[PDB]
Amino acid sequence: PPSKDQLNELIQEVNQWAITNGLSMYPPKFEENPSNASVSPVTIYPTPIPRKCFDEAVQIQPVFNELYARITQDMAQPDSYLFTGKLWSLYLATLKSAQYKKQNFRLGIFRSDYLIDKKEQIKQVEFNTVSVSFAGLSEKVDRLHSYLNRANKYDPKGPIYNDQNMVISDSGYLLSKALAKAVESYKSQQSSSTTSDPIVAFIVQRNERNVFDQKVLELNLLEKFGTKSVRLTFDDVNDKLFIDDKTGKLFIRDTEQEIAVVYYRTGYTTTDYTSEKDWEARLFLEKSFAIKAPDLLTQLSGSKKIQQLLTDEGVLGKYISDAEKKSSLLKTFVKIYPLDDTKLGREGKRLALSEPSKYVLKPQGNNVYKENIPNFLKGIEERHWDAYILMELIEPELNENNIILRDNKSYNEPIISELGIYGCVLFNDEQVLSNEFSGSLLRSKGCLDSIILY
Amino acid sequence: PPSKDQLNELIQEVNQWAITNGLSMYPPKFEENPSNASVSPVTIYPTPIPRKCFDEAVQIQPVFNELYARITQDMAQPDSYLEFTGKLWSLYLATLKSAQYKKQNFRLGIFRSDYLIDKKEQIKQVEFNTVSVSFAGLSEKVDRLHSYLNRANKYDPKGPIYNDQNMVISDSGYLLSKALAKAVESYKSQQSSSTTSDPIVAFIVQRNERNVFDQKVLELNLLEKFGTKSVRLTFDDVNDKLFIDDKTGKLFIRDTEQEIAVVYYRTGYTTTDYTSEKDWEARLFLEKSFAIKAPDLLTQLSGSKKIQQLLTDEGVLGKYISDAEKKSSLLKTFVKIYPLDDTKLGREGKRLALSEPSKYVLKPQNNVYKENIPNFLKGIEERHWDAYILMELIEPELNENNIILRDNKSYNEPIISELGIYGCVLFNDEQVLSNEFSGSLLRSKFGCLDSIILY
Repeated sequence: PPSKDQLNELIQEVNQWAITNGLSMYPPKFEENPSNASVSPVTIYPTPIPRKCFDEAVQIQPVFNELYARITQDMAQPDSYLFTGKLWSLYLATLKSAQYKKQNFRLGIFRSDYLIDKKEQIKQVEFNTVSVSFAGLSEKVDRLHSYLNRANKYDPKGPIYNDQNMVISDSGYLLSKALAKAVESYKSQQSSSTTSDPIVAFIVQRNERNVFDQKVLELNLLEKFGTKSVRLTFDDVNDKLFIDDKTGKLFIRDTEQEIAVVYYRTGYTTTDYTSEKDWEARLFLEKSFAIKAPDLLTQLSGSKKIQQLLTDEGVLGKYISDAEKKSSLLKTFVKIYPLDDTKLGREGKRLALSEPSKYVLKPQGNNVYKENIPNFLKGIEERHWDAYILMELIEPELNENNIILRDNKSYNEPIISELGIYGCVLFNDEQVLSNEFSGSLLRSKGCLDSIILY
Repeated sequence: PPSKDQLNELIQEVNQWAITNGLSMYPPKFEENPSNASVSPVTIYPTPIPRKCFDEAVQIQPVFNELYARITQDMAQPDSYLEFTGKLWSLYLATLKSAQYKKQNFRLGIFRSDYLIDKKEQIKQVEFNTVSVSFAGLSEKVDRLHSYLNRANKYDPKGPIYNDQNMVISDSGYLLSKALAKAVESYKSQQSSSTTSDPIVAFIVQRNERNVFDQKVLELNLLEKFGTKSVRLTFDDVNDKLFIDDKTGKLFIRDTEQEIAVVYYRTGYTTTDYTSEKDWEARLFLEKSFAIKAPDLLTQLSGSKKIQQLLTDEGVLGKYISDAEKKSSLLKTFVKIYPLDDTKLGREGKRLALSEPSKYVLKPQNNVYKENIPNFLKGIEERHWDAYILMELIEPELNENNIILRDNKSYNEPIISELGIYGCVLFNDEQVLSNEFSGSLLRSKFGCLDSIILY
């Protein structure tokens, strides 16, 4: 409930800090004047997240990184079970033999997204294996809120928050560290008796409006890890790059700059491929000796279908033996149960009648929600119950005490928040070489938000 | 000259880096939507400046800071012989009225010396600013922009085109913030309290300020590097939110009880900054408080053009500076003017007018320029020559190898550059407590921010 003028002053303080710190994005049709940018949509205050849930999300990221790395490794062998059609087509095309040894190292830059269910437990709503965004702006919104607290902007008399509870993410720096690590492992594969300064190629979308989020990684790579980079669209890839047919190494025509890492910030949706040449550009990159982040299989490993398959204890067990790690993951999954007499089905029926409010009954015509479940099933013979499945419902913690700033307008409405956990993993055909937690993100609905632990 | 495509790519690199780093400013009428900002006008490449000239400029700043501090102290003594200006002096006289409390004797000068590189190389001061000097913050950013473009292979995909050792990277944003923090601590150090005290810096700003991002760098450095908070107030805010404790004169913000240790002006140096009698009253209210002003009325007045000219005279200068060496160094930077009569400097003037005419301009105290002087003086009479004055002209080194970026339009025109040197000085009635060089600036025009490459 900020005073109307307390709020107005607070809003301009946000605009001034954000612009001064590049917490920005290009508005539509920025191509008409690329020297103008706007403040990114953000909340004014941090959103409360339970400390216990946050620590578990952070702690479990390495286990998810490893899981998807193992799934990717398994998929590289048609002797297992694990838009997607074209991607798969490109994959098969990379199987074609070449005269140079192919690049075995892959870089996975991921992000796990959770909802804080309070039917507190984190529930995974998504695991992203390709082109994850906002690692750069996340750091800035966190620092914006921290500053507003420490500079007495939230309250002229003093901080209204305990700095020890305000999360400040280093995702921008950590993602750049992951890219620098991939470049060094590329260089380390073969030394030179000449200077070698391979770079990171950012493959971007034409007319990218969120470039400033990406620029943070480019600048950290340079200033912190001495690594240079270039921004290329599928057009630029087709026009400016070439492959040494003897080594498969990727270079930029005329300049001779060598590309060690192909970092995708586009290519995760059917419209990212505007023409057939764009598909050929992707294939061309995947075939090169450069380390892809991510390569085709890694991207495919994140298919919603596979995510669904992994919610099955039996399937999960095939990739994770440890009982402890297995239970930590399943705990975060949205549970689904059949209503037959199989082992799981008996559990389903027991839950449907003992804790109905936690679920929704969906047909395999209408769904039946929560407290209406028992009565509904009572009117159907138990033998026909398997005509439906029981699905766990997520009831997120709504924040009613926050203000969303967008285009200089403030909105004081209820918001739901999604917790994002970045993760980075470097792996080859059979082993994981590097596995790390890479920062956090919080988005409400959309806009960037920050975390306050309680 | 970069190829058309090499330039468009470089322009895109500039916009991206600049926005990501806040090297920005509000466009006209930003009031409509303050959530949008544009890239500040800047050059694409750094401008060449003689290392010798740059070092002399840096080295003499402390001498200039001290000269103007002494002038101010001299002006502060009553028995001392030493329209907008009249109004300022008017306010000053008002501060002379007694009070229940002991007046604040410490003042902070945040100055900036501006020089042209005369190639007749010698630095020639064209201006000395004693109030609300700008660009200390964006200055650091344009320097880092150019360094980035060089080190990240944007100027040339094959490698840097400049020796990083010759690229000046100013810390003026940080140094100006340190000067302010320094003023805050000396304010706090005047009298202790057994209980935590955290006075702030008050930025007095212009209404609808478009160059706020340059100023924000100072605000952020103060907090992050010196743990000092601050507030942005227009003269309207000063009148509505501040109040003075009659027993101590101390300045406070109503209701919050936050104490203001330093009043830092980023407005109030030109007549249009005062939109009404109320604004003038706000200035006086601030000047009478116990807070340390940056700068106070008298320091501001020491920067008037008359005084600056009064100083170009070796006689008046010698009053505030003994050391022949310090004096000679200062005089070298001033634009010389000569009398054309039968005195000491007179014969020297005539000699110069006929020996090196191309270096001066003759003016009646129509101007007769350069190579035309001996002729003009020949047809007249020496005894009558006294009806003129010989002034040396500054023929600055033009840079024709740069590109200026403004509102996404690039200009490849020759440019003249002005080298700015920031300086901070803390002083009381008779002594100088702190005197530092505080960073550099390079502004160019056919205006925009530029950076320095030494040679």
